[PDB]
Amino acid sequence: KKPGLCPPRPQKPCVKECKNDDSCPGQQKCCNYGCKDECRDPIFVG
Repeated sequence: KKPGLCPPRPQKPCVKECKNDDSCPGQQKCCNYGCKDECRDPIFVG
């Protein structure tokens, strides 16, 4: 996977943007929020 944590998001809209982190560009992760999979910039614990 890619490092970092997924950021907090609202649960909707129920879109699916991605299969896995590699679906997403650059450092972005494929983050699940229930009914939603969204590409997000991660939060690094630094």
